[PDB]
Amino acid sequence: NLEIGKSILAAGVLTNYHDVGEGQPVILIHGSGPGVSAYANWRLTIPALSKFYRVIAPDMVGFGFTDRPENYNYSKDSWVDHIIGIMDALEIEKAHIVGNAFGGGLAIATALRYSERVDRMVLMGAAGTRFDVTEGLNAVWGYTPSIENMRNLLDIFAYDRSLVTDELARLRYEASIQPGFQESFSSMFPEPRQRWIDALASSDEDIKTLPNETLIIHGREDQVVPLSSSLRLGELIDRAQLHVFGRCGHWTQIEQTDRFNRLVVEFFNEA
Amino acid sequence: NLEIGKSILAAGVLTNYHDVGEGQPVILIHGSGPGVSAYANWRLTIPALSKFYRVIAPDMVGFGFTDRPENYNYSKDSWVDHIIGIMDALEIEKAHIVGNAFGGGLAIATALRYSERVDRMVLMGAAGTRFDVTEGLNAVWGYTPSIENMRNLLDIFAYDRSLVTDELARLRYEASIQPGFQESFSSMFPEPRQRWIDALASSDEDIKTLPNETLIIHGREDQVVPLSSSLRLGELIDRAQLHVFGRCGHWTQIEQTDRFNRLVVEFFNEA
Repeated sequence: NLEIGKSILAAGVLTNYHDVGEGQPVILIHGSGPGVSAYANWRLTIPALSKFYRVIAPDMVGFGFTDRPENYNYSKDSWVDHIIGIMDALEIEKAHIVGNAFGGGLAIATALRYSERVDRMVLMGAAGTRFDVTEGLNAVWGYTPSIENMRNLLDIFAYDRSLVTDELARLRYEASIQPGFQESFSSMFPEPRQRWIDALASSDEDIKTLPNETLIIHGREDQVVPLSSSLRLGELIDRAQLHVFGRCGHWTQIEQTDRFNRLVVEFFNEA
Repeated sequence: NLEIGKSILAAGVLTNYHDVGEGQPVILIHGSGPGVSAYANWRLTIPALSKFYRVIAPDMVGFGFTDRPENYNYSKDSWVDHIIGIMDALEIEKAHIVGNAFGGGLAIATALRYSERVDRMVLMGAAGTRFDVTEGLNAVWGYTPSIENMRNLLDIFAYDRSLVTDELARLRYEASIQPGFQESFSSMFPEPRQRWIDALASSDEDIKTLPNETLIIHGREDQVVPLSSSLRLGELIDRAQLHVFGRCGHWTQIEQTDRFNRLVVEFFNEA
């Protein structure tokens, strides 16, 4: 299973992660869909970025193959603590961070609590602001296992549905039913789910204080997190750039891979 | 005067233009401020793009050093005819087009009337949709010569006012009072100016038919053409990408030169 990589103790949690490349560190933080893992999210991103940067992609506690501590208290702050724990464990003093959706909210929160540890940020279809729950997100977080339910989620995630094959639905369904995965997932974002969008968000006041050069990316057709959310982040973050891809959903790094990789690499190269 | 380049008869009008580089043709169309010229708009763009493309930057009839025919009837269609005339004169069968503001509206109109002559388009703080006249635009089109009036326009065009020096104001003021310049400019967009924004615009219905890969660029702080206009173009054009630069005004190619050039070159390289 290529989703399983290296192991390291971070913030007291045995953590699964990938570490490829040399030089300036870049932390990639995955999203929050069922069966998600750092590899599943970043498999096409790591190869491109690792040619010029040291890329670290961990499975956040509660997701992927990282340990799921009994009675663990999941929260925005706890996840930030995990990210910082991972950085501390790897002697990563300052790094750029690429946050995908759920991970984008964590990236913002990390930059706010540990400004000295974060350089540039890339926020993709990111959490971070209070937006009204979408049917797409409610379906994603309300997932129950089945190939048809996963097919629907895959359709919700991408613009080009022709990319959603029976094989892909089958493989992701299998990923979602791995030991303890659905158990922790279904209890992670219970109804009413608006509470979790709000919990993952940072206040307008706090976001305005971010001094980091930031690249906000969004797919025009994103059915999970509305484009309006990234427009708002763009109004709040001073040193920001927004890049919206037409004919693109909530899976930008996979749907517009080459464009995405070029944009991100050049953005970091600027530093 | 570096603003004066080569001369060629196009659409029956003696036209001033710049032609640098080899390969795939790219037509750069300037904006509509007082004293504007292709060189003034594109002096920092041509060098970068001409390394990989054949860059053609003409002074549109009624602007710069191109002839200003007596009793010439200026209109969106007439300007499109000039662009096509320039392309015909240079045996440019198909080209990419970069349109800045006023030029962006012309680019859209050219792609609609001569779809087979236009490949990819870059629209910067572009005209093309009906937006409510801004005080910035009314000031720009309502310009009367004076170093103070030009200083104000320069302030309106850029985000970083520290870039507006007495020397720059002096030089652009001088450009605006060249023989026949102010005469043709003041009679070009007379009050009520909303009429001209509307005349330069293309209908939602027509814009939706554009098959061209398009890159829409805008400065968050643009005081002349509102960001909302480019957001609308992004909703209408199917194969579009939008890149918004924070801390940037209506002079993107000059304010964020390196970022702009990189984005545009890679965008065309994709073709």
